[PDB]
Amino acid sequence: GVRTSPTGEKVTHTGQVYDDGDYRKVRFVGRQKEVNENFAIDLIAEQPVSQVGSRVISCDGGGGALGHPRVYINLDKETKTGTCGYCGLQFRQ
Amino acid sequence: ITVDEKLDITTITGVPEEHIKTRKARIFVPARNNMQSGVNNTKKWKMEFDTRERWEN
Amino acid sequence: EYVVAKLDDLINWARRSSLWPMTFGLACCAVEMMHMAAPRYDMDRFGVVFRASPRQSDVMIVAGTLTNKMAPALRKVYDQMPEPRYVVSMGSCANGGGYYHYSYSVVRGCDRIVPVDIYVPGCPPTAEALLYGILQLQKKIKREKRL
Amino acid sequence: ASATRFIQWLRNWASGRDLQAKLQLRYQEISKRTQPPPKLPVGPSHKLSNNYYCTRDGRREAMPPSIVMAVSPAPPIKRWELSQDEPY
Amino acid sequence: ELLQVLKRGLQQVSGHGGLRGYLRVLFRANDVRVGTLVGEDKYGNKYYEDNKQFFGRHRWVIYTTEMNGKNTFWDVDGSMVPPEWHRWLHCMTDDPPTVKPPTARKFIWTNHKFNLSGTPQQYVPYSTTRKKIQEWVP
Amino acid sequence: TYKYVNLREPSMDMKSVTDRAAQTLLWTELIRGLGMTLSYLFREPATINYPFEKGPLSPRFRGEHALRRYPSGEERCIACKLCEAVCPAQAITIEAEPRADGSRRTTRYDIDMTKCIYCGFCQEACPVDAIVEGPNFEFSTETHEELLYNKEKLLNNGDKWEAEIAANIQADYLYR
Amino acid sequence: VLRLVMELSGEMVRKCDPHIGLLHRGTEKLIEYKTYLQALPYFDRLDYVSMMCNEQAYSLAVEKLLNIRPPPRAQWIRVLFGEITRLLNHIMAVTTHALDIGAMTPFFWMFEEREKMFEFYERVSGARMHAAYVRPGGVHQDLPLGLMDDIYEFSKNFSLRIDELEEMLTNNRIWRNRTVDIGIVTAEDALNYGFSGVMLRGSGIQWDLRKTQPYDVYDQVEFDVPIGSRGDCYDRYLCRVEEMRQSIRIISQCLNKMPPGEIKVDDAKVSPPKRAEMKTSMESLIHHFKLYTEGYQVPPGATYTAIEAPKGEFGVYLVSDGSSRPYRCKIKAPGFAHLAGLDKMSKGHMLADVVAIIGTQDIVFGEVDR
Amino acid sequence: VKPIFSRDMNEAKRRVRELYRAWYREVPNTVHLFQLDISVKQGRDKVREMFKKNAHITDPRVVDLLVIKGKMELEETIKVWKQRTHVMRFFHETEAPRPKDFLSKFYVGHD
Amino acid sequence: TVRPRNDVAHKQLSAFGEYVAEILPKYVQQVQVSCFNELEICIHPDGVIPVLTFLRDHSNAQFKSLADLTAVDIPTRQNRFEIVYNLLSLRFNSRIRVKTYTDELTPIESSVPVYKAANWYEREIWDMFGVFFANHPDLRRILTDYGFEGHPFRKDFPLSGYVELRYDDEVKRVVAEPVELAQEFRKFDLNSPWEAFPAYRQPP
Amino acid sequence: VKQDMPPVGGYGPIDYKRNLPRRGLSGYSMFAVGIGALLFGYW
Amino acid sequence: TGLVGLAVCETPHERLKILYTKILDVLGHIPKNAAYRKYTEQITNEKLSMVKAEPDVKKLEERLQGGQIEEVILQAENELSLARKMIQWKPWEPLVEEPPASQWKW
Ligand SMILES: NC(=O)c1ccc[n+]([C@@H]2O[C@H](COP(=O)([O-])OP(=O)(O)OC[C@H]3O[C@@H](n4cnc5c(N)ncnc54)[C@H](OP(=O)(O)O)[C@@H]3O)[C@@H](O)[C@H]2O)c1
Ligand code: SF4
Ligand code: SF4
Ligand code: SF4
Ligand SMILES: [Zn+2]
Repeated sequence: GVRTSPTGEKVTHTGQVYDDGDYRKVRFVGRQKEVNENFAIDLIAEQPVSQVGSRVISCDGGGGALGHPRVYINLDKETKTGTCGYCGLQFRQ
Repeated sequence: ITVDEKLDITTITGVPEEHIKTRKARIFVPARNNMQSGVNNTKKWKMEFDTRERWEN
Repeated sequence: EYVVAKLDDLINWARRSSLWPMTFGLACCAVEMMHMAAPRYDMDRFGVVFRASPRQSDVMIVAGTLTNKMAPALRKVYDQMPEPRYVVSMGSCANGGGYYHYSYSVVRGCDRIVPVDIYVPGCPPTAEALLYGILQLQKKIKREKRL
Repeated sequence: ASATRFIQWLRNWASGRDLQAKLQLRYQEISKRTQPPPKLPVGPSHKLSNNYYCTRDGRREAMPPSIVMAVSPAPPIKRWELSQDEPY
Repeated sequence: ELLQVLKRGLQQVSGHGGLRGYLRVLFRANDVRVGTLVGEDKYGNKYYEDNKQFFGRHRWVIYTTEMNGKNTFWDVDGSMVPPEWHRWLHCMTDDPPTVKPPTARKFIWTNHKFNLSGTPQQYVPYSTTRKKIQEWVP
Repeated sequence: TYKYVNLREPSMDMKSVTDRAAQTLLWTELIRGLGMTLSYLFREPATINYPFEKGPLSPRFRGEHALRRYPSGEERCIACKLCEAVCPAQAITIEAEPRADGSRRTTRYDIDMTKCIYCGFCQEACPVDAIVEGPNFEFSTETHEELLYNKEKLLNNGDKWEAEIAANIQADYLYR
Repeated sequence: VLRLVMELSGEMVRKCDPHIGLLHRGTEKLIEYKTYLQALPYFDRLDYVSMMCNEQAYSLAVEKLLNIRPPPRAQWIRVLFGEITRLLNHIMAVTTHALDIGAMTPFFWMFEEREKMFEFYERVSGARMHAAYVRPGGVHQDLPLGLMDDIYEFSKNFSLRIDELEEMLTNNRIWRNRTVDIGIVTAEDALNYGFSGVMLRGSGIQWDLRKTQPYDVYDQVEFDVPIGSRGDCYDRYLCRVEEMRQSIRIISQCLNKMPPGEIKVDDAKVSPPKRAEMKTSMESLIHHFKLYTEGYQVPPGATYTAIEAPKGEFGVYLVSDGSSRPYRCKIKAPGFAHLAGLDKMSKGHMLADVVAIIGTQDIVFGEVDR
Repeated sequence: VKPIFSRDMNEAKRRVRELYRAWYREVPNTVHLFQLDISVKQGRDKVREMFKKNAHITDPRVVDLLVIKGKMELEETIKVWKQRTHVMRFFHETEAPRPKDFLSKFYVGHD
Repeated sequence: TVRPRNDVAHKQLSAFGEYVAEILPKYVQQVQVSCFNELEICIHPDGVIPVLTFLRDHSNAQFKSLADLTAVDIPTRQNRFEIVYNLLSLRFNSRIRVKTYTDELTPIESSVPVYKAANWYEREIWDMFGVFFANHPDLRRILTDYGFEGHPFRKDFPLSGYVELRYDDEVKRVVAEPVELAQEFRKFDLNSPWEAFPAYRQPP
Repeated sequence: VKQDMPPVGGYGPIDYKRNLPRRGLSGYSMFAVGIGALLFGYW
Repeated sequence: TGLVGLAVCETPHERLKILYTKILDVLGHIPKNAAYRKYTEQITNEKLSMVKAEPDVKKLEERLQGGQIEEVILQAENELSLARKMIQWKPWEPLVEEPPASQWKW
């Protein structure tokens, strides 16, 4: 997902390329760097924007099973879709 | 019986290594937070010592 | 040659078959150490015996908390051990101090006194996880003693 | 021999009655995956009306009264009689 | 009575292979016992359980020969068993690929990795510090 | 309700004295001690062969730290630092930053196994249910560096155990 | 584990000074910087064995500060698990005592039974041993539906299991030669030493804690307290075996009497709210947010509790301010009480007699923390 | 009317003289019976540097408390308890200290 | 009402707040406190032995047993240490607290002739706090190291200590001591604003 | 709903002892076997 | 007969009567106006009136004592030592020692 560095070591969730003059690179010589294949930033845009009929909708993961506090999002603004503070899920109308 | 009352300044007997003379104490009452508008952290004296060197490990 | 390489496997297999431990108590961990003897999670199924034998023993399992008072006590024992020796830090205290890391009297996790080969992570180190203190140790014996 | 029929006679013979209640004893009536999803009951709260914290004081009466500066601390601890199930 | 127990042992050897079958199980595993098989697992693990036998009888989870590239035939530990240990081996009742399957998320890895040890591809720590930048230029 | 221990000399005359004297001249109680151990040999050994048979466990078990995520990607953790404050070992370290796109999430997330007494407060103090304790034992290492878990990089490798985690959490909501 | 500096005049021990405190983990100062909910699992790790007998003494001491009676059901969990610790503590009190002497079999006989005992702990709480379960808000999590049938099934099979020890160890000529007449202390000096556990209870003095001072729904449950005749190790052994026999009766009566209802304290100002409840309503989530980070805000003052341990007394002495941090608490565990007696217990006794003293008193080295 | 610990003003100094007399005779016992380690001469110099720190005599209570403390930390080696050269080593030998100077401490890193 | 605890034996136990006070010494009594069926009496340090001989074998108050000998360290007062003698009666079934006060370095009259268990707890206070006790036989360090500086509990010095780090360095047998570096303890500044409790606040 | 049903029938040992005489107690009987084995032995 | 503690398994009647008559003379030496003399006398004479009323009765031994007759004598054996210590070191009559500094509230 993330772009590979010219030095060798792969970048994490945040832009974390180790400096050429930095000595803290010996750790990844011999043994591999653990970098996650699935990046969360690209997965937000991958999920489609759902449509809402009413003015205000409440967001939930899946009831009491999936962890989410019930947050109501106002959908008065036409430009830029409304999103909850927990999920990357967006809502229109 | 046998009082032997002597008036003198207090001294440290059960004391650690040479670090007491260098470090300076700041006995000052803690100020109320900017966001929290409640007086309970105040009205009680706090003796906090001056912070030394800190670095990322 | 090929004959020497196969002979070195037999020497490694001699330790891989049987390991006789000097298990240190001085912990809540010591009860979970005693659960190795418990029939449900059998350890005498391996070449491991609870006879201890302090002078003879090979793999000392340091279970739990190491205080400053017991710090010179465990070090002098480790010196008396025979040369093929391994150290298993059992429990979060023996790793790096689970609790009591910021306490004055506790040494911060064995390695500052005695070098550790295999780390057992769990506070109550479950007899499931403790069988990685034997089988993973037996797996780790490759050595590659060439010359 | 490993046959249970002949062995059960030997273990019953050598000190005390056995047969039932084995060493392993995890054959029957051991429920795996516990149960179907249950509903946990609510206490004297949850149901609305007359649920004030004014009535449910909790941490209110705590202030210690300073006292003064033949009486016993309690009626003396009388000894209890021997057990009816077993005398000794 | 003794003849019936001897016949049960001979039938057990005839069940799992034979002369070459039972000998392969006796050398690799601690004890050889016959039972009903679950079968379905990524990297051919047997997991033949279901038998009443004794206490905690989710018996015989036989490890696959070379799961990823370790050649586990003479030496094998509990490094195997891809996401099925909670049901077929420990806690739950229903078999993972037969009765109750785990729900798809499209985030979990399809191939399960072995135990992290002294071998390459081992764990290593790092910090998220961006650091306070210093400015010096001609 | 007052039991007693001592019998206060049961022997009196002839019949009650000689049988008590019999277990000192000859043994008998040694044979009676032999009898209980004899019956104990013939009953089957309750042993579990570790790499093939496994010991019984619970639906809610604490042992391995791994942070869960939503079904449609997206990191579930919010960086409240709530789990940091409850942590009795003060093991879990957390630095919070905005992810430049509105959402407030994590940057540094180290839960060192040198500390942590596996109490499971962080499992029960998380409002979003990010840290769920996976039933795992397979994490014995050679070094400290290999043991202490880094900033999400080894914890989002707990996605390989998330098939069990999503099934075991079905006992958590509406408790057991 | 223990130093035990011996002064041998010839063969008999004259001056036995136990130079203990070799495991001073420093629980005293370390708790001062932690809140009441945060400092809870420390007292599990006080003793090696007790988990629901421990924390029980602490949670009731916090309850005495907060003036809160726990729910009726939670108290019945506290006795059911309080007695199952009383069963667990006396396993080690016999087996490791036998292991220190040289008995090989009876150690393993109870440890298979003990491993089946921790299956009850596992299914009720995530950890194997040290379970953060008995909390200031009564009981954290409810019993699963599977366990209540398995508790009865275990106690049915335990009847013959406890009979194994009395048909093996008590009737032996070796034990009646060894353990009989070592440190015969029945005197009123033992009151001055104040052992309170099995020394006073198992010899002469009728007094205990369970009957005189009820803590969680007592008098309703029937008890038989074993009291010996002489102050020797063998009478202290037999009363513990009779305590093991008179503990299943408490468990069975707990199985008969289970009132269905709430688990945590009804007030959400002390007990953390349920997960299904906290995710919807505002008041609950704030209370969930504030019961973590911050403690409880305890009323200032000093409380003292001592719920009867199989080893002795967990004398919790919490000193409290208006803040959420308890500034110095002390649990004077039976360790300091029993090790004080060894100056009198060892006088005119052999080296091997000292080994028998430590086991029957059950000097667990974890007790020496405060 | 007031506590005096052990001695009043003058006799407390004689207790230090009594403490120095006893501890001067115990340094051959901490070499032959215990372990050689350093030297007999350097062991007696280790005593002098300890008492030079306690040059601030102002109260009879402070002096006597140091005598009672001295009758335990130096009494530990008389009736030999577990130390085994790792413990009971007062002089720092493993760590090298930085000298008190405005040019030396600033170059290395202090305050 | 469900949730609080009820008290009824408070008035019966308050009689001792008069009984011991009616003996009336300035040598002993000073201040008497009683709350939630427990008695706290704070006694002048000069008399401790004659105080503990009373409540022992006395016909009205027969305690005989000492369970706890805890000590409270508090920097607010000139008298720094508040040593609490916790007594338990087995004949009358009641608990009492014999509190005292001692400053920075003053000996108290130790209860060795009164109680035979006191000596072990007396050694513990001298270790943790540094409070010396007069008329005590063999005062030794138990919990501390045989070469430990200061007193482990005292609120003057930090939680981590001073000689915490112990290496097996270049010297073959000698374990290092004087190095003072350690991993940082995150001292969380948690203290809730607004006073939660009435009948506790005092006017300046 | 989570509840407990009492299955009480055989509660266990309520001060009950299973220590029963087995294989014939001595007194005078085992001595007659003992001396009897000697008399049969010598003859 | 068998006593609970290490105290001798014997019941000596009138020996208890000697000890209680002796301590009444001990109390009347220095304290006369002090309450320690006032409170101890009204308990001891209350017990003496009940001992003289019933001889060698199990109910008489149970009167505010609980245990055996030898245990009740042991509960009065060190009471003579407590009375003798009160005579030598006396806080009952005088009150002169210094009050503490005004700080006790936490
Ligand atoms: N006091 C003195 O003896 C003295 C006097 C004057 C100068 N020096 C100098 O100071 C140094 C002191 O070292 P030492 O003599 O104490 O070392 P040493 O004890 O002889 O040990 C040498 C170690 O280095 C490794 N090694 C050496 N050469 C190697 C090679 N070509 N390839 C791979 N591994 C190699 C060996 O490992 P493997 O066994 O795995 O190969 C061996 O364990 C010497 O180099 C010497 O020049 C010493
Ligand atoms: S790791 Fe846990 S069980 Fe082991 S010694 Fe430490 S606190 Fe005790
Ligand atoms: S793990 Fe949970 S409580 Fe901790 S920061 Fe993440 S979301 Fe918040
Ligand atoms: S399990 Fe407990 S000790 Fe471990 S990280 Fe979570 S809160 Fe901290
Ligand atoms: Zn959402």
